[PDB]
This record gives sequence, C-alpha cells and structure tokens, in this order.
Amino acid sequence: MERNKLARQIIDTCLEMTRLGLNQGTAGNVSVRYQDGMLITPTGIPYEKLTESHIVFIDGNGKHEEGKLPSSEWRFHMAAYQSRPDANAVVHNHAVHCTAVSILNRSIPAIHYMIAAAGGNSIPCAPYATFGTRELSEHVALALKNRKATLLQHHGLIACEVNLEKALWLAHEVEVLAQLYLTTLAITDPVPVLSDEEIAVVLEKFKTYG
Amino acid sequence: MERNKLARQIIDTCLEMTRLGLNQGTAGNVSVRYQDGMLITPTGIPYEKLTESHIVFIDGNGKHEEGKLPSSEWRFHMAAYQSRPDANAVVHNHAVHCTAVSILNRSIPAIHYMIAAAGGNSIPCAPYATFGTRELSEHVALALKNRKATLLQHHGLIACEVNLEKALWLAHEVEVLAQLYLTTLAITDPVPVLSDEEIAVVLEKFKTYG
Amino acid sequence: MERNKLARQIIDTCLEMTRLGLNQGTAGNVSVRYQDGMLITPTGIPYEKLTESHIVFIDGNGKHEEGKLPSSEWRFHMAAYQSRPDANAVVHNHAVHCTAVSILNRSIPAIHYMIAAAGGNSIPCAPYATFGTRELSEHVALALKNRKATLLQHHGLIACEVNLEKALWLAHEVEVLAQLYLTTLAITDPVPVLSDEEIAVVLEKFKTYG
Amino acid sequence: MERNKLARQIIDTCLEMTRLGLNQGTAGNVSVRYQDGMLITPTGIPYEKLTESHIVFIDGNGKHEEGKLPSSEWRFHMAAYQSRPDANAVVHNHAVHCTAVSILNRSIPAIHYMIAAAGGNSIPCAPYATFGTRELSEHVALALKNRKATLLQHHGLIACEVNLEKALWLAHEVEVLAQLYLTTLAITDPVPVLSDEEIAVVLEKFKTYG
Ligand SMILES: [Co+2]
Ligand SMILES: [Co+2]
Ligand SMILES: [Co+2]
Ligand SMILES: [Co+2]
Repeated sequence: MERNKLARQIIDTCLEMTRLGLNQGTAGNVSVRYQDGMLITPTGIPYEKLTESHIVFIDGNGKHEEGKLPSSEWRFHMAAYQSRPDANAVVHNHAVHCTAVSILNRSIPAIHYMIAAAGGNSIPCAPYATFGTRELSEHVALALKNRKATLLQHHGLIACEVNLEKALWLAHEVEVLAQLYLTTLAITDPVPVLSDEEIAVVLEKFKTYG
Repeated sequence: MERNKLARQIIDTCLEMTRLGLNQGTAGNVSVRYQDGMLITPTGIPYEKLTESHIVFIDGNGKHEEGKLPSSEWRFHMAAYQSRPDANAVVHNHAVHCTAVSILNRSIPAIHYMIAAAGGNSIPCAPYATFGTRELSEHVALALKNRKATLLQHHGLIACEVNLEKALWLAHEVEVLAQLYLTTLAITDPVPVLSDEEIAVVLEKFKTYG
Repeated sequence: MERNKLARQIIDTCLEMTRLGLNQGTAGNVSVRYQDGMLITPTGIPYEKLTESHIVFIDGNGKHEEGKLPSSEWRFHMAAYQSRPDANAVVHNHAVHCTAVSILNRSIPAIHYMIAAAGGNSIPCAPYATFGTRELSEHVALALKNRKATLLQHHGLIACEVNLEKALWLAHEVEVLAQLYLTTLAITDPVPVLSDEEIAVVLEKFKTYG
Repeated sequence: MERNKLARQIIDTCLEMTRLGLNQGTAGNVSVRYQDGMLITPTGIPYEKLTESHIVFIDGNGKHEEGKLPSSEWRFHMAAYQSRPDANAVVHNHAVHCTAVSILNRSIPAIHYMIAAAGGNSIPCAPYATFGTRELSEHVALALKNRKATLLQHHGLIACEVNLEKALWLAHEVEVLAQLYLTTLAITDPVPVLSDEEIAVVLEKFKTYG
C-alpha cells in the first residue's frame, strides 16, 4: 500500500483495459482510494507514456497536487467514493456497447445470471449532464447507491469494486452484458429475461460462495 | 497421461480459449476424464495465475482434493462424462454469440454444413436452471445424449470431445455458427437452411473421411 | 520458384490468414499452381503444426503424392486453375461475414468502389452442392469465369490471383465488403449502390493505374 | 522536423492505424505538411515493407519526386491542406463502420458528446465522386471548411489535425462514433441525440480545457 506500488497498478489497469478493448478513443480514467482522497490518472497523457510520477493525488477537499492536472472526469470518481464507502477503486470508460445502450437510455435487464455481479437485477443508466459537472456527479452517486456499475446516458460506464482487479473485471463483464443486450434487441423487443425470484436465488448463491 | 502433463494441457486450453475470444468475463472452466473422475480448473483463480498445482481432482463420488476448491460449475462436467462415455474432455464458456442465441432460447438450425461436426442437424439449447444445481445437470445430460455441444439458456455453452484440442475446436466452431445465425436473423426470419437429407450426406461423408 | 520456397509461402499465408481473422473454425486451404498441377495444404493438420514437408503435390490428373492427404476441398482448387489460366494461387476460407451473405444466397452489389478489384460490379454467390463434389466444382468454375472471387452458398469464399499475396489481399477485401453489406442491410433494404457506369469508370481507372 | 524523422512518424502511423483496425483492405494513406507541399506514403507498397526512403515529397504545384509514385489518393490530401491552413497532418482510411454510414450517405448526428472533437454537432458525409478526381477534391474541401473529419460517400474517411498523433486519434474516435450510430440505428430510427445547446456547452468547455 505504498503510493508507487498503487501508481503502477493504476497504470497496469489502463494498459490491460486497453488490451480488453474497453479503452477506445483513449477516454478512460482509473483511481484508487488513498489516504483522505484518491490517486487518479492525469489528463492529457496517452496511457503508454505514463510513469508512476504522472499519477495525481487529490485530497478530500477536491484540491490536487501542485503542478499536476488530474483527469478531466475526476469529480465523479470522488462522488463514487463518497457514495459507496466500501469502494476502493473506480474504473471509468467509454466502451462501445455500454455506450450504445446508454444512448438508447435503457437499463440492462436480467438477460443473463451474471447481472447479479453488479448487485441486483439490472445495470441502470443515469441521466445525462455535462461532463465534469456537479449535476453529473449527483446522478452518478444516486445510481451507485444500490449497484456497483452504472451506464451514463450519451457517455459511457462507471464501475467500482474493492480493488482494481475486480473493478476492471466488473467493467469488462458489463460490456459483455451490454453487447448481449444490443445483439438480441436487434432481433426481438423486448428481450426475454429471468424473473426477480430467479435473480434472488443467484444473489443469495453468490453471497454464499464468493 | 501423467497428471502434471494433463494439468498443463488444461491450462494451455484456458489460455488459448482466451486468445480466441471465448473467455470473456473470464467465466470458463475446462476438465478432462482422469482415473475414476476428472481433473478440472479451480474456482477463484484468474487463468494467468494458474500453475499445475492448482488443478483439482474430483473422484466419481463428487468428492474433491482436500484444500482445493474446484470450479463452481463442476457438477455438469461430471454430468457430461456420465452421459457421454466417449467424452474425454469438456470445455464450458460464456462466449457472447452462443449466449445471445441462448437468451432467445432457440436452437441453431442447419445454416451451414459444419453444423454436422456436433453430430446432427442442430445445436440445441437446454432450458435454464440455476448454475451448480442438479436440475441444470439433468437438462445438460439430456441435451448431450445425441449432440456433442449444447447452448444453455441465459447462460452459455458446453462442448465435449475425445481430447482437449478437439473440444476447444468444437466450442470455437459453435461460436462461429452462433455469430452467423444472429447476423442473418437480424436481416431475415427465418434463416434459410439446408435440408435434413443434405445434412444426412455430410454426416455420412464426415464418417467416411474424418 | 523452388518447391520448398513455395511451401513456406503457402504456410505464411495460412498464418497470416489466421492473423487477419479469416481462418475461423480453422477451415481454410491454400494452393499455388506448380508444374502440371498444384501444391496445396494437407488435410488433418492445424496450421501451427505445419512444416514444408506437409505440403502436398497433386498433378493434373488428380493424383496426389503418396503417403500424403491433401485438403478435403482440393477439387475446387483444381477447378479454379482450369477455369482461370491466369490464376496462380487460390485461397479458400469460411470467413464469417462472407459466409452470412452466402447463407442469404445474395451476391454483393456495388456498395463500394473497391468491388472492382474482383473484376466487375459484384461478388457472386455460387449455388450450394456438397463439399468435395464435382457438382460443387462446376458451380465454382462457372462463377469464376468473369470474377476472381465468389461466395459459395451455405459455405464460404474462394478468391484467386496471380500470387499468394494478392489472393490473400482480395479475400480480405471481400470479407470487408461482406461486413459492410450485412451492416447496412440490417438498417435498410435494398442498400444504395453505385451505378454500372460509375463502376465502368473505376474499372477503366484500375486498368490504367494498377 | 527533419524529413527522415517525419518519414518515420508517417510509417509509425500506418502501423499503428493497422493495429487499431482502421487499416482494413490496406487502403489508407497518411501525409504531413512539409515545406511548400507534403510528404505522403507511396502507392503500391504494403505498409510493412515501408522504409523512410519510400516516402514521397509532392510540392505545392502537384509535382512529385522523380522515380517515386505517391498514393493514388494524394489529390485530396492537397485539398485538405489548402482548405484548412491549420492542418499539419492528414489520415485517410476505409475503416468499416465509417464506410457503412457513408454508404447510407448520412451524417453522424450528436449521439455522444465526443462528437465535439471534430468541431461541431456532426460528422458530415461528402457526396461521391471517382477517387483521384478534382471533383472529389472539391467535395472534400467544402466538407472540411467547418469540420476536421468527414465521411466520403461509398468510400471512407478523411481526418485532419495539427500533428499525426491527434489526426490518428480523431480518425479512431470517428470510427467509434460510427459504430455507435450503426448499432443503435438497427434498433431505433431516429437515434436520440443531444441538443444543439448541449453541444454548444461541450464545445465551449473543450475550448476552455484542451
Ligand atoms: Co467519460
Ligand atoms: Co457457466
Ligand atoms: Co470450405
Ligand atoms: Co480512399
């Protein structure tokens, strides 16, 4: 839990996120909870030019390290941390499938049992607001109250977890769910879904096993 | 046929499965028939952290090696082995295209002659049941009676063969067939198919040649 | 133009074909014109296990090297060579997009000016016949009379050129055209096309430049 | 700003463009503003065979280096430079998604806030004209007057920026926007969009921040 070791992980996540195809238009940003604020990726630096020294610390008051510019989307990383105390890492991206569903402003219903990984029977879509604004931050905080991931209308996705590895994994899983929903929707509307009781059993089962 | 050599192959299949794009949401599991039970991948370990020592042995009674947790989906790997005696390896995954067709709960009809590789004129879809349950196991055993691969409703795919290489190959082929069917279905419903007689000739021909 | 040097190229094409995503379900086969027949890939050997010694020679009478099994689809490689004297290499595959269009049994019309690379204002689709048969061979020979590539109904694609590099390039280009057509067709039917006169000018222009 | 250093960058862009999946059918061409004309990729040489010596200089009169053949599409690279004085690099390709939208001859409306990166509330589609002609050049110059990227009907995409890195980045971003639009269009027509005022705020915000 040394800063430089947290800085590397953040960087490895950016690289890996790219490897998985979630980092298109190189618009993602990643952060972790640290001290009284967070460590986040900087604005204006393509992932492959990133070194541990580029990682920016932002305290709990919204004040950042001198001489360093944090991601232009840092504000909702702070909203996520304040909304979900258990969240230790946040991954945001503009993955294509998640984004297309968010353009239709639809939530992703229970078309697959893995939807329980985000905490319930759906992946919500928070209403649109200009990036970097406090109003966008509010919509995000409200959607994450009972879910670990949310689509953001005409924008992309935010997923949070207890560490970077799980957060990355969740984000990747929502992208798959997103592609599954668009694919079936083009054939039939609405898409068949699993019932609320059936999702209740899977949730209980995930609580049991891990 | 030494355990450690079987353990490596299992691992190479996981890696290769990932390379082919079948391992999204890192949800797959692979096993081989061994002694009176099987060797299978463990639960809770991302494929790249896998070493031969992580591979778990489960006997014919459903009892596993002490201190090791087998895949959460092991039960249907055992059902596959007991349903198809000739099966020596099983590959399961949540490949996107196969899954979307399974969400529509449709079987894949004869839109291409390679559909004969699974044993007939279709790839069935077994009804949904909670993962890890005996009821899911039953539906699987019944679908594999006359086919080597089956879709699992709102879940994914199970393919079995005489060795890991062929099982992996079959799984990959069903994914292609799955993508071909979704693509055409979005344009026309129903999708033109080859007749039962025509599939009868290809099957005979595959019996002849190999 | 030594056999072993032709054998390597064939192998590099298989690898590269795979790299481009045309070799799914590992069903492709590649050949070149050699002496009085051709050199072709063997049946039953996954591309990465291929060595120059696995390449099989088939004379003009349809008789192959002793102890070696040529691709199960060799017959139409011979039909292509006898139909188009100028053809020196043939590439066949079951690329997904080309195959989906072939399942709809539609020819690809002039939706893009690069369609002129195959010789006219379309990529035809030859009617279906069991693989490896003389009747399939006839349909292929007839479609290649005025085009360098053709879709094969419920099967895949055959593209021929003056060398392996161009043949591979053409095959790749038809796959792109195929994906472009399916994508637009799902939105609008029929898809807008360029006129015959406009394709006449591009053809003349390609004759001029190269 | 030495020619050989500009030549390498051009080459790295071709490689990277390919890596991103924009270079299908190997039809792209890239140039930079240099002296009184430009440096551009040559015609007839697959990207991996490219060396700095293959890069061709074309002066402001349309006259090129002796013994070297520039891209067959150089003319609109010159039109782009003369239309947008601030443009220092041009990237052209036949990316699949951009091309499909261009086949429908539709402009890409404001379905995502990143559309502001091209300069306004849309990505236009310039009418079709035979490649390499002065009439095609006119349509391009006119579309780039108020935008940095444009689709070209039944053809592909042209994106310009202040350096190769940003031009490549823009091209990649339009491809993502293109895929987002086709995906949603197959489900609903028309696709919901952000208002002109909302795009006005994002533009102002990008002016502010960078
Ligand atoms: Co964002
Ligand atoms: Co499963
Ligand atoms: Co074939
Ligand atoms: Co062009």
